[PDB]
Amino acid sequence: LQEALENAGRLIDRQLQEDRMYPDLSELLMVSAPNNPTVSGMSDMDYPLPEISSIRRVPLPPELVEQFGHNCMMGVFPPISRAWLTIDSDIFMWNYEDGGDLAYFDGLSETILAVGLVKPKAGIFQPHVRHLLVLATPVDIVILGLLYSLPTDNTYLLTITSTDNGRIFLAGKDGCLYEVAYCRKINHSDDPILQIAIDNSRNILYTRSEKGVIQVYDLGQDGQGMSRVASVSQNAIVSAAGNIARTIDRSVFKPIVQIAVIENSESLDCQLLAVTHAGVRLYFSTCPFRQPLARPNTLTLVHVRLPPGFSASSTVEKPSKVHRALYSKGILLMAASENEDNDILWCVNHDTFPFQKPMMETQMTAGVDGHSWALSAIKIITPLNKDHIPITDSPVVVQQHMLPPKKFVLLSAQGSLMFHKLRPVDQLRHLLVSNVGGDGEEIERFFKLHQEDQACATCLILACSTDREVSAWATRAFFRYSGKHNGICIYFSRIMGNIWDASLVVERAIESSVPCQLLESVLQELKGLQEFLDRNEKISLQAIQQLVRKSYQALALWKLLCEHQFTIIVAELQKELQEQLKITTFKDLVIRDKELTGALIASLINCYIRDNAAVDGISLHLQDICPLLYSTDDAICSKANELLQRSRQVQNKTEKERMLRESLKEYQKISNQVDLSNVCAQYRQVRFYEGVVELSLTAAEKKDPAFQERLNSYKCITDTLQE
Repeated sequence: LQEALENAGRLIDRQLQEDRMYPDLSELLMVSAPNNPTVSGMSDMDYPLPEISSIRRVPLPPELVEQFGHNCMMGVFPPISRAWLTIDSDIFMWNYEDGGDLAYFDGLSETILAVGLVKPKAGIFQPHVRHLLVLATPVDIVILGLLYSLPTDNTYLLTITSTDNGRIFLAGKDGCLYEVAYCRKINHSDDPILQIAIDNSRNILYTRSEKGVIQVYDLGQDGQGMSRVASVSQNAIVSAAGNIARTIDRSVFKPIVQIAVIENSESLDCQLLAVTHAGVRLYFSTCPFRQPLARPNTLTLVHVRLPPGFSASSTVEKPSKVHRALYSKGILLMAASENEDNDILWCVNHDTFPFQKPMMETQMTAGVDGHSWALSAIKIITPLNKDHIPITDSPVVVQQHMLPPKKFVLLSAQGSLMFHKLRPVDQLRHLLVSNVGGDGEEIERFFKLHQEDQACATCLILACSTDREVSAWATRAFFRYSGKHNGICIYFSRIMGNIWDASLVVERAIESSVPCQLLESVLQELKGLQEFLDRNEKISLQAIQQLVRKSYQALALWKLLCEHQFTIIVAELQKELQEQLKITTFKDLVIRDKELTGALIASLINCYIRDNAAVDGISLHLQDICPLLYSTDDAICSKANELLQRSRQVQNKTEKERMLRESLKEYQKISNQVDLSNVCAQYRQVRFYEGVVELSLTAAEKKDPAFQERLNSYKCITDTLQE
């Protein structure tokens, strides 16, 4: 049945490689090079269930509202989870999660011009501070740890933005972009700059002037360069977008209300997004395509994607005068101005269709109260997988079984709103709870919108949870809507992830690749899957179930090895098997290998008994949790080996007699199977030739009750007699 185990290995590798190659953002936009830009959002299939179901409104505390009634700058600090508000430098930071932890501050003069939160340089600062507050006033800028001040020569700063490595950049009505070095200010240069965006992965800084001019600045690989790469006028952007569109009025391309950074985890080819009013997304590339290490050279426009309302067949109203936007992991959240007081929130995402080569998105509109001032967001790699690991980041459905939903906070005058993006598993849970049971009409549409394999993987994520009502409903939905076989394969591949093709050892001395807590979480998920399978294509499915059980036992063995001294267990082994372990995978160890598991078990038991401890506990545990990798034969072999190793002491002569006799009795029933020529060596080493003769006689009498093999066994008796 090793072929059935081997066959399911290609089935797991198929679904693992299927979720290994996914289209990039540039590929999703159907662009091929920065010389032929493409336009989407109008082909009636660009924009064909609750995208978010979390509306938690925490009102602004009345102490702040009373002062608000009497500047009105606002903002949020997601790293510290304390939203702030400003009424003439009376800056109070309240905890937007529950409306608490008021932090009044009105020490210096009024009329602050900019507020920023900076993660400080880890080198030179007191350890008790975790963040920095940078307040900009017309006379000077004060930096306060959570110190001293720096004067600005009458420059009206408007925005402050921090890099990941602690560099603070300010901009304002002076037209120049400044940096605070900590102290001094340095100018990196009629048009006020309103926004500064930071690309932390590729170290690219963007700006967005009042007229609309976007300037790309290159920080370099080090992050300290700050050289202007490009400077594109707004008219150039409008003309380029018109030429790419050729059928769209240019009034939607101007003005530009937001610029966002497209992270290296989302695209290797597109590095900037420009959101203009009426919700128009202009995709800008600053570096050559598919070159992760190429620094920016010019700011070019490669794609023009339209909002949902632009399509001829679309009945959705277009967004109107959007003033805030964010783009995170393919999710666009933009705030349109319905009135002076109310607002509309647009959520556009393609997490439902992550593999379609042309971009396929879904949109949601949510009416809220309060003008928006701050809308913000709250893999295991091995050398044997470096060439197969997808570089950027996995989609949502790949890691939805273990990743929490992405959380966002929208702050207005009335109060903060907390929401999170529903994972497909969350949408299925909402459908199951909203429906009476685990079947009906909304579940069928969920399993039809996603593929049957992906939908069954999501259903297994919900059904292997170990509350009971949702688990039973998810199990019924899984069994009601070969699709189940592919869903099981995909879910098992997503549980294992990048560990199935990964080596169980990464050099450093020699330690386990997977951390203990991650391994335990994977083990619990696999235990849930195995319990699901036990409670409930037949030959292939049974082979895959056996593979799941075998891999669960292997993972339990790996976890218990990590609990013990993994370095000692791996080191105390023959060099050939260690080198084989270097370039073998979990797939090969579970399936192809049948020697390294026993070697690891033997090393673990030897380490346990070299501590002068009874083996009866660890042997019982191994037999309980690894029946396939550890049989009763291994148990009696371990007991006899323990007796032989602990009988190498000269405390008493009569003590040796009973111990060696019982060890020989254990060896009598195991002489046929393992180590006939191995244990006789130590038997003669402990001066028990009488035992060697008896053991070899037992081997001759039981192994060959043929003639040639019995004579071969008697040759051992002759060799011992002559020894």
